[PDB]
Amino acid sequence: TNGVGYQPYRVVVLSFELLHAPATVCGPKKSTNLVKNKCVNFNFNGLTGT
Amino acid sequence: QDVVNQNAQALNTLVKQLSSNFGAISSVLNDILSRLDPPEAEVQIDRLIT
Repeated sequence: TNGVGYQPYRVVVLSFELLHAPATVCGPKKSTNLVKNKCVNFNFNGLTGT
Repeated sequence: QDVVNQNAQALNTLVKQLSSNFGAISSVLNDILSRLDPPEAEVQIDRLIT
């Protein structure tokens, strides 16, 4: 009967820290074969770089 | 030996500077680019650039 501002809200929060170690919690990015001796992009567990 | 050591020290300071946040939420461009979008990254990018 009250207003929406007075109705209860099912609330959550997603806390997560960053950049310490290869984690085990991240997205469905599909791996691929490795290749060497060609300067190429990469992304290892989150660590990017070229 | 003096001048060589001095240049070494200067360059070392210069390069080490890179790993400092200067009040930005990171110290890696590509990082912020990954975890942030222009309308909110631009400010951190500005901080770092300055």
